[PDB]
Amino acid sequence: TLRIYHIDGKTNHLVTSLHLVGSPIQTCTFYTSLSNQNQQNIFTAGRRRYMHSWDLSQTAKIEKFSRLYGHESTQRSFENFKVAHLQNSQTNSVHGIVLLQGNNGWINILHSTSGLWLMGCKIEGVITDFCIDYQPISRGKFRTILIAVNAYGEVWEFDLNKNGHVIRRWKDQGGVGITKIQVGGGTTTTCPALQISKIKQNRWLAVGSESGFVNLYDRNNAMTSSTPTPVAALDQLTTTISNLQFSPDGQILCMASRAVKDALRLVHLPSCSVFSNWPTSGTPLGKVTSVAFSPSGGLLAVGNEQGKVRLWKLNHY
Amino acid sequence: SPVLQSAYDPSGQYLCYVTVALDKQRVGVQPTQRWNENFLYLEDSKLKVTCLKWVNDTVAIILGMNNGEIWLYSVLANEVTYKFTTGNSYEIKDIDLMGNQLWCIDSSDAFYQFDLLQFKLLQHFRINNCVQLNKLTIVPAGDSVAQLLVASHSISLIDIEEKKVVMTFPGHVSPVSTLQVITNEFFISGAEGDRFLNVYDIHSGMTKCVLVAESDIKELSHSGQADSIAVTTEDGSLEIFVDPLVSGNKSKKSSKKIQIVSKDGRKVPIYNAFINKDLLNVSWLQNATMPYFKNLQWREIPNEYTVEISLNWNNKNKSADRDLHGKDLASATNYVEGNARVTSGDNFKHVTGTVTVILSQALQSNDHSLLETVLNNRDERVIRDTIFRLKPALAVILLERLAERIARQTHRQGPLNVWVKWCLIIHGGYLVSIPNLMSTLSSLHSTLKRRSDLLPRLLALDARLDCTINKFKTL
Amino acid sequence: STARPRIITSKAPLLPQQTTPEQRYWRQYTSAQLVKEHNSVTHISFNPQHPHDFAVTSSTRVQIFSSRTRQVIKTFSRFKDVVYSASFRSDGKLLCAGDATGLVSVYDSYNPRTILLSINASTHPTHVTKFHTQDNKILATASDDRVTRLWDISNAYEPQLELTGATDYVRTLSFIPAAPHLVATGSYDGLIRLYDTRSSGSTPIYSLNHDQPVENVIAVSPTQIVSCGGNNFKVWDLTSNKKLYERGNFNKAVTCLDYVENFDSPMQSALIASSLDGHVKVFDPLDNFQVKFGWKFSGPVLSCAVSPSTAQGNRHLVAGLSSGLLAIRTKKKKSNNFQRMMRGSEYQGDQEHIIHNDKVRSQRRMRAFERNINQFKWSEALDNAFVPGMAKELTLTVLQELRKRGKVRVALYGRDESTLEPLLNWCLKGIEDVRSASIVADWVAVVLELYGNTLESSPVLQELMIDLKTKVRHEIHKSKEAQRIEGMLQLLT
Amino acid sequence: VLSLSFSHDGSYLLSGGWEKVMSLWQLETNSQQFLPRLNGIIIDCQVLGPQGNYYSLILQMTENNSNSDYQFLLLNASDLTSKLSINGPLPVFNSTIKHIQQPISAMNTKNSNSITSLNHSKKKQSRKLIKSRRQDFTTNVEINPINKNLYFPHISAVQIFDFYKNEQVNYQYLTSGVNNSMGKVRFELNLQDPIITDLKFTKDGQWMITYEIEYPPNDLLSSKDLTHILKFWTKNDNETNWNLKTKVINPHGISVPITKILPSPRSVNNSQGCLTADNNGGLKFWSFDSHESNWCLKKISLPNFNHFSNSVSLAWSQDGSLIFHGFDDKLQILDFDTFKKFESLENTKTVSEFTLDSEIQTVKLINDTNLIVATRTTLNAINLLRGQVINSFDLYPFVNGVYKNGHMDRLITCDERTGNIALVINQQLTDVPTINYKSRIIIFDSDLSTKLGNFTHHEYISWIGWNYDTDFIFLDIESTLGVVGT
Amino acid sequence: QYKLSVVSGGKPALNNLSSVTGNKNIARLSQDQRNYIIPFNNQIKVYSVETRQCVKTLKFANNSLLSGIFLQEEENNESIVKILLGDITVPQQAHLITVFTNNGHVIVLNYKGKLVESPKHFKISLADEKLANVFHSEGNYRILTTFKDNSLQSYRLYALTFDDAKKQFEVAHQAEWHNVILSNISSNGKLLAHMCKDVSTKDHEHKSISVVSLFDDSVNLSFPLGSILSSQT
Repeated sequence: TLRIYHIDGKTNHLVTSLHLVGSPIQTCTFYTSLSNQNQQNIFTAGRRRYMHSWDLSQTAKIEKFSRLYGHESTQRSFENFKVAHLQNSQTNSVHGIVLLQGNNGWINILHSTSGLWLMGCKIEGVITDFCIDYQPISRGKFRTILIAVNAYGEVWEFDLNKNGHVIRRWKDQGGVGITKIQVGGGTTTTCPALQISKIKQNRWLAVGSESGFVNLYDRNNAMTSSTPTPVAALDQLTTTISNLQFSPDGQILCMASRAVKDALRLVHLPSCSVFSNWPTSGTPLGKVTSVAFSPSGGLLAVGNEQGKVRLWKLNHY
Repeated sequence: SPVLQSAYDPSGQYLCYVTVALDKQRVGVQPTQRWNENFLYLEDSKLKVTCLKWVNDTVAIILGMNNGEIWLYSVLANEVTYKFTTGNSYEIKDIDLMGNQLWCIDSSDAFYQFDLLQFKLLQHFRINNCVQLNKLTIVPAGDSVAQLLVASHSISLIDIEEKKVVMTFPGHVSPVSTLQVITNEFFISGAEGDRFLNVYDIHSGMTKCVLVAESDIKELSHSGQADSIAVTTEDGSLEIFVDPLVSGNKSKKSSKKIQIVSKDGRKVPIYNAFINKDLLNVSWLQNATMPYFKNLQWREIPNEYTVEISLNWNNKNKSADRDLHGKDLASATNYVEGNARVTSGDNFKHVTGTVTVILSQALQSNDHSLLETVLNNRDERVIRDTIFRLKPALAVILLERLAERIARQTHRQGPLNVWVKWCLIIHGGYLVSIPNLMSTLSSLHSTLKRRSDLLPRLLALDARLDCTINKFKTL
Repeated sequence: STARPRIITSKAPLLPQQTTPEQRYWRQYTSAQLVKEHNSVTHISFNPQHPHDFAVTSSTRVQIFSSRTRQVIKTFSRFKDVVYSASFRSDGKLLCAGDATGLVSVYDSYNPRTILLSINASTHPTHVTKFHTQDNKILATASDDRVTRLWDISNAYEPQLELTGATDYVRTLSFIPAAPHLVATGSYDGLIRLYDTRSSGSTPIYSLNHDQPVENVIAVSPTQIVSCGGNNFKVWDLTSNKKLYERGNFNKAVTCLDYVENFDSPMQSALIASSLDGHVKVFDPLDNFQVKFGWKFSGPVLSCAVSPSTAQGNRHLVAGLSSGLLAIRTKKKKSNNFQRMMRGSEYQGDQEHIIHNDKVRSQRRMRAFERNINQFKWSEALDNAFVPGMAKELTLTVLQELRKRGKVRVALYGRDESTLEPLLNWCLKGIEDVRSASIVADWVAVVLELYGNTLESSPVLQELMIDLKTKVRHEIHKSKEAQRIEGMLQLLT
Repeated sequence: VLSLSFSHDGSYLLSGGWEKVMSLWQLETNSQQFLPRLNGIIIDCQVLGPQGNYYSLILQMTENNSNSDYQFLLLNASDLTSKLSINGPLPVFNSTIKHIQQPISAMNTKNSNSITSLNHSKKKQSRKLIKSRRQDFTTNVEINPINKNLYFPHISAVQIFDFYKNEQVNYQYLTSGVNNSMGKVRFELNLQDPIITDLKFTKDGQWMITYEIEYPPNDLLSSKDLTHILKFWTKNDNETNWNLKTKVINPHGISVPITKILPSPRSVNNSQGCLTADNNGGLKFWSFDSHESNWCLKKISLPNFNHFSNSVSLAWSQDGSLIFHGFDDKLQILDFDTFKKFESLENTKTVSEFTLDSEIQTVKLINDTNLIVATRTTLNAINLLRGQVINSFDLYPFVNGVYKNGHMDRLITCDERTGNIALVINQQLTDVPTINYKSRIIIFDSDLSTKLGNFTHHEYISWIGWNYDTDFIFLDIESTLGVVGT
Repeated sequence: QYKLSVVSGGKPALNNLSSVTGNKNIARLSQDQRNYIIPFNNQIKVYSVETRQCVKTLKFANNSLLSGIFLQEEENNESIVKILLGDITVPQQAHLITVFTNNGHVIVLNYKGKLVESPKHFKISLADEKLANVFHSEGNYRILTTFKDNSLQSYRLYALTFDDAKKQFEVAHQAEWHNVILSNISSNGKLLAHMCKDVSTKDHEHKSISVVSLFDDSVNLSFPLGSILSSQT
C-alpha cells in the first residue's frame, strides 16, 4: 500500500491510500522535477523486477518501468533505489535520474521521465550502499557526484555530469562491514531543492557499519586528504546501522538500528555529541525501522515494526 | 477536525479558513458557488490566528492573531495589507467591525476601537467588572454603534459613551462560544460544549426561549429575519430551527436535521454551513484538506435527510489504454478457436461355418468388444454367407458400425473393405426400398468420399515417386 | 503493441460418435476395483443420508463398504442360510435384511452385534424387503408365499397390512416418492399392479401388463415408472396409465435397474440397467430413455448400484456379478521473526481507497516445437517434430503450421540421411491415414525434388523409397476400391 | 529499413523496417530493445517530448494491397504501451485506386516492389487505369443492426467501426494466419494471408456468418486447392469481441466456392439459419440446433452442373415460402418445404423457370409483390402475384465490362420501407478517360414507379447500404462515409 | 426529402506528395502535452492525450474557408504540409493553430472552444514552385520548396519573415541545390542533409551527401557515398 497523509499536530488525516496488488513496497520516495516544479511523481519498488511510478482526482496514473534497454542481467531486483537531478551540460536541461543497485558492483542509472537506460558504473567488491552528492559550479550549473561504498570499506566517487568516470577513491578508516553511507548538510534527497540556485554542496559524510559504528567525515578536508580521518567515530549503538539521516540544515544526525527496540540516537554536529535528554527509557519507539525529517518544520517522523508511525517536533526550529 | 477556523462572506459566496500545515498556519479562500491554489502562510510558527472576520471597496478579511496586532489582508491581491498594532504583548480574543468602526477585545480585558479610514487606534479602553472576555458584538442600532454586548459565560450589555456595564444576563457555565444578534432586542448565546442556545431579550433583560440541539453546538448561522437558524453540530450534523421566535414552550427542538453520508457507508462530518432565505449551503472536507460544498432547499427537504456523496471508497483503477484483461486498447485481438466444433459439408444430420447369430446378437446389443472379435475374421465365403443369412435393417446398422469403425481406425479398414461390398451386394434392394439413404449412410459416404478425394494427389505422388526411383535405378 | 498469439491447434472435422460431455463424465468414471465374494451376490443399496457407504448381499452375509476407502467396513453374519435382500432406511440408520427362512431381520447400521428386530413373515423364504422413502417407520416385504406384507415397527408379531392379489412369485415391489400411499408390485406374470395402503388393499387400483416376468419396478419420476423385466424394459406413466416408451436393446434378461437424479454431472438424470452379461447401460429419461453409455464386465452381472446425488465426494458404481464380483467404478475428486518481518503480504486490499493491478496470469508452458517455431529455428523445430515420443496428431499439427508459416524447402535445407530417415519413418507410419496424406505427399515431393541424387548415393534411403512405393500402391488399391464402392453407393441411391 | 530517428541525446537510434518491429538501439554498448508486434509495418518513427517522453510512429498497414491503410500511434517511452491510436476505416478494394504505391523492399512481391519495379509498376498501374474498363473497387461492407455498427472485412481481419463518432472501436483476426504471430521478410512476402471474402450477420444480430478462402504456399504439390472455410460466431451487446462456435471445412465438398450467402429472417427460425450457393447450383440450408449449440445442415438441394459460372444469387420471400435463385441466363423459384421448384396445381404460368438474356447479378424483392432483377446487361422489375413485367432499363452503355459477378450484389441494396436505391459510375475525360470519377446515386420506389431522387457525386462511390434508421450509407474511394436520408 | 451529407472521414493527410523526406509525421503535440492534432483527408481532429478520445473536430465542409480551399471538387492538390502551434502574427497569445497547405496558405485559427468562421487567411509570396516544408527556430522561419526545371527535383531554401504588413511575407532566398535524391532534417530543425547526381556526372559513384545548417553557416559539409561505402558492397 501507499498512504499519503496530510500532517499536523492534532489531525493527521488520509489524503490518499492506494493499494498495489501483488507487489510489496520496500521503498517509496516522492520526487518533483527542478525544471517544471509541477511534475510530482512518486516512485516505489520492492523485491521484484518492476518499479512503479505514480503521477500526481479519482483515477490513478501508474506507469511502471520493467525493461532495461541494455541488460536485464545486472540486477535481480529494484528493492534499493534513489532519485537525483542531473544537468545535461551541453544543453542546459535538467532531468531526473534513478539510481539502482545490481548483482556485484553494477549501478544502473535510468532517465526517469521516460525509463531510459542512461549510464552504468561498476565498483569492485559488493555494493553495500551509495549516495548522491551535489556540487554547484557556476550560477545556473552544478554537477552530481555518485558516492558508492563497498562492503570492505572503499569509497568511489563518480561524476554523472559527464558520463561515468571515477573522480576519486579513498578507504574509510577502519570500517570492516559498512552498511549505509549518507552525505548531509546541503541539498540532498531528504532536503531537496526548489530551483537551481538553491543547490548547496553537502558538508558532512557519515558511514555506518554493522559493528554499530559510525564514522563521520568533513568533505572540505576529505576531498583534499584523499585517505581521510573521521572527524568523529560514534559508537553508541551495539547493532547494525540501518538509517543514517541528517537534518535539513545539517545540525543533527539520526542513527537508527533495526535490530533491537529503542535504537535511535541523535548526534549534534559539529560538536559530535550524542544528545542526552532524548530518547529516554520511557520513550515509545519499538523496533525503529524508518526515520524521516521535515524539510522545514523540524518535525521528526519515526515508523516502527508494529506499523505505528510517531511524530515528534524539535521546538528550536 | 483539520480545519481550525472558518468564516463566510456575507451573501455566502466565499469562505475563508485557516488550517495548520507543517506547524505553520495557512489561510485560504474558496468560492462556494461553483480551485483557488493561492494561500497565505504565516512566517512564524508560534503566532497563530485567533479571530477571522470578513469585510466587504476591495473585499478583504481581518485576522486577529496571537501577536497582538490585527492583520488586514486583501484576498484578491493575496497580500497582507496592514497591521493595526495594539500597544500590548497579548492576544486578540475577539474582533468586530461595522463600516469604518472596528472593535476588539484583547486578553488583558482591553477594549480597542480602531478606524480603518484613519488606519488608527482611536481609543484604548478598560472597564471594571469584566474579568475574562472572549466574545463581543456591537448591536445593530443603525449608524449608532453604542451599547455593545460582551460575553464570557455571563453576557454584559455595556455602553461605549457611558462606558459601564448596564445589563447582565445570566450566561452559561462554560465560556461563550457564539454570540449573535439576530434582530433588535433578541440575540443568541451559545456556550462551549453546550446544547442550549439561549435566545435572550435585551430590554427586558430576560430569556425569550431556549433552543436545544442533539449534541454540542459547533457553529451558528441565521437568516435575515430569524425565520431560519442553522447550527452545525460537533459530531457533524446540521440542525435547523424554522421560526424559533413564536409559541413545553420554553424549549424548542430542532425542526430539520441534515446529515452527510458517503455512498459506501461512512459519515462525513460538517463544518460551517450557511443559510439564506430558501437556500442553504453545506460545507464538508472531501480530502484531508479540500473543502467541498453543496446547495439545497431546506423547505422542500424533509425533516430528516442524509445527503449522499460518491466517495471513491474501494474504487478500482480503470485506465484508458489497458483492456479489462491482459492486453491494451490498440492490441488487435487475435483469433482463437477454443472448443469450437469443426464439421464438414458432407456429414449430413437432420436430413456351413457362418457367424450369423453372433452378428445379429452384437447388432441387437451393440457390444464393441464382441463386434471387434467378430470383425477380426476375413474369410470371404463366411462374409458372403453371413450377409446372405442376416436381416436387412440389422445389416444397415452393421454398415453404420462398419463406417464408424473405419473412421475411428482407418488402419482397420483393410479386411473391412470387402464387408461393405458384400452388404450392398446381398441387401441392395432393401436399400432401394429405404427412403433415407443419405440419412442412414452419411458416415460411409463421408469416409468413401474422403478416400476418393485423396486419390489423385496420391497418384501424382506415385508418378513423381517412380520417376525418381527409375532415375536412380538407371543412374 | 499486442501479445504473441498462441499456437492454434488443428482441429479435425468430427468423427462419427463424437465424444459427448456425457461420455466424458462416464469415462471420468475410472478406477474399477474388483472384489470377490463366495456365492452369487444378490442386492446392493447405498446409504442415503451420508452416502459414504453401501451394503451388498452375499453368501449368508451382508457386507457394508465405505466409499472413500472401498473396504469391508461392516460384516453381518448372524444368519443361517443365504440372505436375499438388504435395504437401508431413509434415515440412514436401520438396514433390513431379507433372509431365506421367512424371517426378515432389521437392525441398525454400524452395530452388527444387535438384532434390533426379527420380524417373521410367511414360512416361505422372503425375497425382497424395502423401507419407505417418505415414511420413516413402515416396511414392506415379499416372500415366496406370493403375499406381500406391510409391517410397522410397533407390531412385530403381526403384519399391519396383508396385501395380496397376485399370481405367481412376487419378487419386486416399490413405492412412488410422490404419493406416500400407492405401491407398485411386480410378480412373475409381468402385470405390475398398483395398490393403495390407505384403502382396503387386496384388490389393486389398476395394473399394467408386462408379459414376460418383470423382475424390477422403479418409480423413476413422480409420474413415470419403469418395468425392468425379461429382455426389454417398458417405461410407463401412471397418470396416463400407459407405457410412454420401451427399450429392447438388451442382450440377456435384465437383472437390475436403478436411477439417480439432480447431481453433479452434465447429464441431469441417469438410469442404469444391468443385464446378466457384465453389460450395464446408462440411459436418460430426458432423452426418452435413449442409449448414452455402457460398461461390460465379463461375468454375468447380477446387481448394479450408483452412489446417490448428495454423495459430497467421490461417486461410485458397483456391479456384483453372478460369480460374486463387486465392480467399484470410482469417479474420484519460516519462524515467528520471519513472519513478523514479512506479515503484510496477506492484506489483499479491502479497505484502501484505490485498487490497481497490471498483473499477467501464468499461461500454459510452451513445448519444444512451439518454442522453436517462435524462435524460427525451423530445422530444429522439424527435428523436435520428428522425435519418437510425440503424438501423431501433434506431429500433424506442427507439420501443418510449418508448411503454412514457412516453406518446406527452408524446413529441409541442410538435411543429411540421418535426419531424413525419421521424417520418412513418420511417413511410413502415417501415409495410411486419411487426414494427413496430402500434407505428407507435399513434404515427400519437395524432399525428393531437392535430394534426387543424394538418394542415389545413400543406399538405405533407396530401400525406404522401395517400401514406400509398395505401401503407396497399397493405398492406390484401397482408394480405387473406395471409388468403386462410392460408385456402387451411387447405384444403390 | 524505413525509419531512422535519433533521440535528443543522440545515444539512441530508433529504427523501423519491413518486419513489424521497432528497434531502439543504445549506441554505447550497441544493444537494443524491441517492439515486435504492431499490426502493420512502420514507415516512420519520431521522438516528441522535450525530455524525449513520447514515441510517435506511422504505420503502413500494407496487408490491404489495394488500399495503403495508415495508422498513427503514440507511445509512452516509460512502459512502451499504446497510449494513443488513431485510424480511419480500412476498406478492401478490388484494385489499387489512385496513387497507392507498394513500399520499397528488396524483392518485387505481391505486397512490395523493387526500384526498377517501382517505376515499372507505377507506369503499369497508370496505363492500367487509363486503358482498362474494369474499374470496380466494389468493397464488401456489412452493418450490424443491433448496434448499427459498421463492419469492414479487412484482409484476414475485421475492423469494427462506428460512424457516429467516426472511430475504429475494434480490430479482430479470424483466420489461422500469420498476420500478428510473425512478421514477414523478403521471401515470405509472396505468402499471403487467408482472405475472409464474405461476412454477414443474422437478423438476430447474435450470429456472425463468415466465409474465407485459404491460400497454400506456391511451388508445392498442393498449391492448387483453395480450401473453403465457413464459420459461425457469436458476440453479446455487453461485449465487442466475437467468439467462434462452429467451424466448417469445405462446404459442398472440395474446391467449390460458396460465393453466395443469404441469412434467414426471424420469421422462420428466429433468424438462425443460412443458405449457401455455389456455381454448381447447389443450395445448402444450415440452421442452429436447439439442443446442440452448433449449427447443422438441415436442408440441402444438390444438383451437379457440369458447367461453372459464379454469377449466382438468391433472394428469400419474407414469410419464408419461396426462394428466388438468379443463375446465369436463368431464374429459379424454389419451394422451401422440399427444396423443389414452385409447383402450382392451378398452373397459371407463374412458373419456376424464367429465361433471361445475360448472367444475372442481383435478384431483390422489395415486398411479397415486386421483384427487381439486375442482370449483367439490364434491369427488369416484375410482379409476383401476377407474372407480368412492369419496368425495364438498360445497363449496357454504363455497366459494359466494369465489374465481375457479385459486385452488383454487394453494391445495390433494398430497404423494406422506402424501396430500392442503385448506383452508377462515370468519369470526366479531357480529350483518354481521366482518373477523376463521378458517380450517381438514384432513389426509386415500388418496382421503379418513378425516380424519387437522382443525386450525382463529384467523385467515386464504391458501396451503398442502408442503416436501420432508414438512411442509406455510401462510401468514397477515400475512407469517407456519407449518408442520404430524410 | 432525401438529403446527402458526408459524416465520417478516415485517412490522415500524410504528405505522400513529398516522397523524399523521412520526417512525414506532420501531426504535432501542443506546448502543454495535453492534446494531439492530426489533419485528416477531410478534417482536423484534436484528441486529449489522457482520455484518448477526439475532443474537437474541425470539418472542412463545416468551415467556409476550408471548404473553398481544401474541399475543391476538381483538384486534390492542396494538402496540409504543416501545423504550427504559436501564432505567426502575435507573440505569445496559446490556443492558436497556423496551418500551411501544399500551396502557400497561412490559415490562423483557434481550437479550444468555438472556431470563429472568419480565420486569419494569408498567402505567401513566390508560390510558383510547390511548398515542401517549413520550420523555425526563435523568430526566423525557414521554408523549403520543391522546384522543377531527369525526374528529380531541386530545392530552394528561403527565409520567411513577417510583421512588416499583413500581406508582406518577406522571402529572403537563402540558398538552392539541385536534383536531391534523399533529404532529411534534424529534430532540432537546424540542420538538413541531402544528395545529388552532379557527382554522378563528375564521378563514378552516383551520389554524395551534403549537410547544411539553416539559421547559421557552421556546418556546410559535403562528402561522397564512395567515401562512405565499402568494397564488399
